[PDB]
Amino acid sequence: KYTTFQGSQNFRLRIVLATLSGKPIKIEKIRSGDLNPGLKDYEVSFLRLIESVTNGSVIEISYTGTTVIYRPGIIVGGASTHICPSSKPVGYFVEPMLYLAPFSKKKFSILFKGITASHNDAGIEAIKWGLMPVMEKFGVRECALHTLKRGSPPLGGGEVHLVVDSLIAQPITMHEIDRPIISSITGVAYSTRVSPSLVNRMIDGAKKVLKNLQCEVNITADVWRGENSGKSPGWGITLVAQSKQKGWSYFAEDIGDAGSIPEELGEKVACQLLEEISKSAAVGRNQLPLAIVYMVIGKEDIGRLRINKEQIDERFIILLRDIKKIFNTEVFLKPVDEADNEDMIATIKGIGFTNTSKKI
Amino acid sequence: ERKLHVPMVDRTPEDDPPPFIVAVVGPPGTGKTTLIRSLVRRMTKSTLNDIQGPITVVSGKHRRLTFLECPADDLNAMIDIAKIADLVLLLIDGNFGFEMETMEFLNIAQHHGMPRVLGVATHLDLFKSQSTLRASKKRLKHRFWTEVYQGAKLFYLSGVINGRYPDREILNLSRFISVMKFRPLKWRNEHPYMLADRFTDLTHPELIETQGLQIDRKVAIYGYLHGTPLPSAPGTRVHIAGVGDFSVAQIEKLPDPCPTPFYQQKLDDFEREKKLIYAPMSWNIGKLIYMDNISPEECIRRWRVDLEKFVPYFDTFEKLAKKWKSVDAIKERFLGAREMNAAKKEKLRAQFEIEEGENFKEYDTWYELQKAKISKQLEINNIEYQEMTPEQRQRIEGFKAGSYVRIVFEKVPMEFVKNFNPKFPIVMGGLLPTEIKFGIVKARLRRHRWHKKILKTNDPLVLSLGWRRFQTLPIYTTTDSRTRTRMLKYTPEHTYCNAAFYGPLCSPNTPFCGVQIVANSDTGNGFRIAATGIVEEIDVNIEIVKKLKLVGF
Amino acid sequence: QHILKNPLVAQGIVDKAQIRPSDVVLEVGPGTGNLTVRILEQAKNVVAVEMDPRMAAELTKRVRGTPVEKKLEIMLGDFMKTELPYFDICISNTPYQISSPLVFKLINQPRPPRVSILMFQREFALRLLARPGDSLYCRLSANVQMWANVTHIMKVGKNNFRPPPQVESSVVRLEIKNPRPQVDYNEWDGLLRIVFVRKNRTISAGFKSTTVMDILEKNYKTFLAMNNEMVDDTKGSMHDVVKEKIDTVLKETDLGDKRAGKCDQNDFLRLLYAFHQVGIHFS
Amino acid sequence: KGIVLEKLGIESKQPNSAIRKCVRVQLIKNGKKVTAFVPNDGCLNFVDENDEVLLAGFIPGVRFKVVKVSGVSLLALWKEKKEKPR
Amino acid sequence: GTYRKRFNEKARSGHMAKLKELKRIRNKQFTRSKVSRLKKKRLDKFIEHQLKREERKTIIGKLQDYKIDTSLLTSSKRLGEGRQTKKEEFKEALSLERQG
Amino acid sequence: FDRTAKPVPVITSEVTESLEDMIRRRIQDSNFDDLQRR
Amino acid sequence: FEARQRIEEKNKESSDYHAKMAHIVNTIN
RNA sequence: GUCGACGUACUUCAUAGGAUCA
RNA sequence: UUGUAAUUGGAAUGAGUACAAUGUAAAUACCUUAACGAGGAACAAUUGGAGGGCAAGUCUGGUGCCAGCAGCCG
Ligand SMILES: Nc1nc2c(ncn2[C@@H]2O[C@H](COP(=O)(O)OP(=O)(O)OP(=O)(O)O)[C@@H](O)[C@H]2O)c(=O)[nH]1
Ligand SMILES: [Mg+2]
Ligand SMILES: [Mg+2]
Repeated sequence: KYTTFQGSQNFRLRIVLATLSGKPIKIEKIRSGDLNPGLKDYEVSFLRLIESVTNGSVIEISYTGTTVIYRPGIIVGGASTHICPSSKPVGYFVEPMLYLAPFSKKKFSILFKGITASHNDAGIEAIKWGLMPVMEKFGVRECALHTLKRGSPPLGGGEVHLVVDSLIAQPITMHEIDRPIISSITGVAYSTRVSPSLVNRMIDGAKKVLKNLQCEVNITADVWRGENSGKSPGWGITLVAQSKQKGWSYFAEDIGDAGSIPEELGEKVACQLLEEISKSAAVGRNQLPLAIVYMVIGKEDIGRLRINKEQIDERFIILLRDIKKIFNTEVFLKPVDEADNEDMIATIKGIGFTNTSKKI
Repeated sequence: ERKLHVPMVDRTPEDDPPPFIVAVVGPPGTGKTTLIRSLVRRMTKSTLNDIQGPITVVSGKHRRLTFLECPADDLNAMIDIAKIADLVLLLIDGNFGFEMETMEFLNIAQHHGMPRVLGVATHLDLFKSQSTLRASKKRLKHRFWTEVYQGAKLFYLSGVINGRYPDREILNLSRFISVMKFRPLKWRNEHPYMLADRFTDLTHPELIETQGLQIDRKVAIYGYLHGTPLPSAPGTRVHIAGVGDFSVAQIEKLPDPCPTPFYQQKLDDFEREKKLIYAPMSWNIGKLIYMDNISPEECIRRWRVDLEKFVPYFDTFEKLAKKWKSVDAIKERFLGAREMNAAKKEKLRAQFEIEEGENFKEYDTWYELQKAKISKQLEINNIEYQEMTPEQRQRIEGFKAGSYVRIVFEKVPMEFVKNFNPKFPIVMGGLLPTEIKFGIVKARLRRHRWHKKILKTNDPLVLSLGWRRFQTLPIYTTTDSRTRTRMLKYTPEHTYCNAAFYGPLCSPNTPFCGVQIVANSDTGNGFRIAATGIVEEIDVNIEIVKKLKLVGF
Repeated sequence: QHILKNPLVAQGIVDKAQIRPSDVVLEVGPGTGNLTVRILEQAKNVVAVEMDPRMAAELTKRVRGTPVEKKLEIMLGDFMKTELPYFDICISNTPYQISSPLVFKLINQPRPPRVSILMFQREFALRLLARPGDSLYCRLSANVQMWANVTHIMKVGKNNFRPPPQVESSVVRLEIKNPRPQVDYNEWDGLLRIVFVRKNRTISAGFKSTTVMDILEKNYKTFLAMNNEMVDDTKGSMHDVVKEKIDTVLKETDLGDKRAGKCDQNDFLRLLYAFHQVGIHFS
Repeated sequence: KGIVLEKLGIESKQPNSAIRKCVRVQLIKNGKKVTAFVPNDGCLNFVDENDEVLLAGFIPGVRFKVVKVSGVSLLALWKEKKEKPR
Repeated sequence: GTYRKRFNEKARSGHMAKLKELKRIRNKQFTRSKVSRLKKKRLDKFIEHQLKREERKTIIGKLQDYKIDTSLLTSSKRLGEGRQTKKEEFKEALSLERQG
Repeated sequence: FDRTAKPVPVITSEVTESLEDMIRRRIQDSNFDDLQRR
Repeated sequence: FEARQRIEEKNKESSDYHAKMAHIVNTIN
């Protein structure tokens, strides 16, 4: 009757994958042993968001809150506003909406309100220059995330408008069996309610680490001040390494806490960016789950994506098992014929998914 | 210009395709059975005294045919054969002429995806004059051309001797089938289906006696798979026409019971390196990932935390800083930006390919370009499947068409086992996720032109959506110049009208046909195809509204 | 004055500017503000330089009581005279009379804009876009191409402007080069000026002019003076040595017999390096 | 021959309007997109997305009219003498 | 008609051979895809451009080797003048005296 | 049921806010359209 | 209250339709 | 690259004049 | 003295059916011909174009009761 899961691990993914598959699921024993058991405030909010963009879905939260029954309906989208609790930033809620937006009866036009950055969730730039570019490669031609106002922690106060105008039957079959060549490094260093000197110093730090490279480095300085700057001081940097030949991008992001040296943050994100590149083959680790999910829901054909062995970590394994539990799909991994590197080709057969919600 | 068409995908497997289903459909007494016996004798040189259910016969070196005699007096059968038959041998009584059943089947086939149709006229020996015989043939042929197409082949059979048709015409008919090619149809190339060859009940008889005959049964169905590959894992939802929706408890492939001669020769060829009729009814990381017993952390260490944290795990800042003091080990990824001159040129050529190779990297027509992209992807499928092992291939793609498989269903109603007639075909069809959901279906529907009476709102109508047949109460509406959805009392006499009904959902563009009467007792003499339409939208609610007027003085 | 009325070309200009949401735009020649409203729609904030106070007031009235009102800033004055703020992009429909200065000002801004979309008259734009060996290749082309890269966006005709002008127009894209190439602007321009008096003659013939010899001799004497070497300063003391130096450099560079209009950037750089080697500095 | 992409005037309020009879078709030979007329909205019911349509020469700017859909004449369908095969 | 494209040239190779021979005799007096051609042209232009860039970089480096200020040097703008006023003469005299 | 005429507008707090912001905007620049003596 | 809502609602439906008609007619010509 | 020239195919703007009557 | 007939009278005939004969290498057909074969002569001529009129019906616009679109839907 119900495919049963355990714990709060991959809460968003399991709900999203259930919605795409249409298979009812049950998530039980959610933080049973904790002092405060059951769903968190932000988890409930995400469920509210899922209900807004869908019709016919049925959600039951147990009395103690440690069990969730989710019977998905059709994705319908539409225009709506969502208030994100301070516990999580907007990026926590925007990221799952990317998975569902391109296969909706009506365009997603959602205004997310709350904190716009955090230490553990996707930033505004990470979605704009890191994830939607992956979506565009898969057939989502037009999609935008407008930053009406930035809200830094703890008080937040930001506003972002997500618009996904493209509606597609399914993602195109992926065929990427090479290591993309990085052509240039870009980035955005933003700050709120503070002097411009911080953004300059962050750019100075990142440029020191990246100077030895052989590609151009140009980091944007986006200093926000005034009414649109939010309610608290904050500053963060996002660096993206761009491969113009095939439109692939690798990114690393982080934000600064009060009293931290801006230069150190710039250096750290630059160092992290290089770590991601060394560990990545076609897509970064943080972009990998989106790529795999989109391949699973393509046409009934064999899509190939090159992945480095460094990307096959605990997170990758759990993702595949959840996909197999819901979709019964198995990712076949074969070594590459080359010897210079130890990359592997992840071949995924699509399930024949199609966007039936859209009217003709 | 006439070569151009809408590009589509043909899912027929490159190797070992399933037999083509040949349905012999016609009114009672036209000679369906005697046609099958004559055809079977020609291809196999043996006469079948009695035929029941599908019969698979070898028709060539690498070609097989599955003959199925549709019950002439059932309309439900005629619907579901029409949804699976690759070829339809349309029997027409030449002396009598066309009948309603012949016309009823064609209309069903036209709305559900027209298959190959061959008209076969019998009883021509009953004519007494050669002149009137030619006139009937000319009238019969031209009427047949309107339904199917202009210039369609129509075969003429004179008389039955020893329960067999004349040898010459059967030879002509046999060759015509052999060189035939079949179009790619949208429905059949998107869903997995199978015509059951034999039927077996696996219920332990002890359970039959302890609990009684009323207990639900476990049944095994054997037959060739068609259409898209069927997934290997159990739990797949399938709909058996005229029974209901079930789940695949178990599935496992068997040796082909009617191997084509080319296949046996190839198999015996391997034996060196180291029957024509079948009518039964008559530490690798990949493995470690999918061992759920082994914890993911345990897996990682053997061959060498959660997605809530979007930012991936990184080493400490100081350790990363030392690791990336020098940029080496990633210089390959980044663009470079008397004998050495050649080395420079080779570098520059490589740089040029990266920078502008994609822009520069032809077929005459846009149609051929699309067919090139489709064929390339089918090529890539074949290469990968050859690379993976047979056990891995079955795990990934599932059981491809042409496979002879055993499928076991649990909780099957006992009436199916008890009231089992081999004459009536058993058609199983896979269901996509949308077929599972129930809800309101918005469609464009029109009364069939030959149907005498117009349809009424909230009047039962038997709809044929996908693999499924069911009765519902539709509400015929109108757009009111695209302002509101106004309830109509009846369908328009000679035009379309929007219709809303509750039933199992299906993808848009799915055509359907509707009937009011399926029982033979109430058939009467009129046309039984009452409505035709195409589903436009699927939804959980609808806002039909009706005009209400208040009257005063 | 000439005012554009075609909306398609304005939309194309603003689009091809490729304004990022974090870009500050310098918009010269605001006029009524058909471009300004759209630039405001997709920019961080707009700084406008207007000469006519009436037109600035009308623009302010148009933008009053709108969500983009706080974004706009208007500077009043002459564009050349004003000292301008930092701007990332330039989008100008300014009167053509200041076309040539504008360009070089954009080139010599302390932080030059990464991209600029400028409308000029067809002849001026083609001279900007001219390649070596072309008929219209001129000093402007060489200088701008050394300091930037100019490409053609579109051809704007006469009918679009009311009242119709007597000259056709075109929109071009100017992309200043970052980092700035390391050559003194004065010396580059001086060499070009000496060699482009008649671009279809031999470069030697360009250096035959008596006043050119006088200037080069005075420059040579000044160069010797700066190096603490003692120089006579008579009018004709160093004429014969400078003549020989010019002859030798022209001969060895093989550029004596090459027309200036057919010489590319590298040829002039080679000549400049040779003259610096032998000791002649132009400006 | 062409592929019916979308019915642009399907939503227009005024019945049997000139706009209502236009269909956006993609020419198969070269892939260029063009506009074609339908004789009347009654015929527009037969035409739906993703059918092969045979176009012939004919709101200015529309120079083509549909004569066959799915290999069957529209006039035959409009006169209730044939069924569209799918 | 002599050298027109044939449906299957491979199936009539011998025929093709004759044609070639004929051409070689007929046109003896003279002898005595779009994408591919454009790709060759752009490749040639690209390699030429890169070589020019390297040369330019070397020359600019050597120019930095030889660099001075330009305040005292007389600009080439004076080429047209050909005669100076007493104000200009006085300015030049003062400048030279400052130089010493 | 259809309505024949425009409904009587209601002065809600938002309407008053917009009106007074309008007046403040107009008076800030002294934009008064008043009769001028001839 | 409902009367005001309908007029406001019908206003948006008409405005979108007229704009959405305009885009279609522009594309065809 | 909303690049230039050419070739090809189209679109478009320039139609009213005399006599009588009110 | 004009038009309209599911009005009406008894005469004519072949499309078709068919003994037969002729035809033909044998046949089919044609030409002949016993016997059948007509009122809705339902033994049921077609392909295009133009113009209407009807409502407790629908949509759009506004110097009221109107105009345009159109109307298989009341
Ligand atoms: N004279 C003549 N009789 C025929 C012809 N075709 C069939 N028949 C006769 O028709 C009768 C029925 O033939 P069948 O083969 O049973 O036809 P069927 O399709 O099986 O009929 P059902 O099974 O009852 O649905 C037999 O007696 C045949 O001899 C024909 O061309 N001429
Ligand atoms: Mg039978
Ligand atoms: Mg005859």
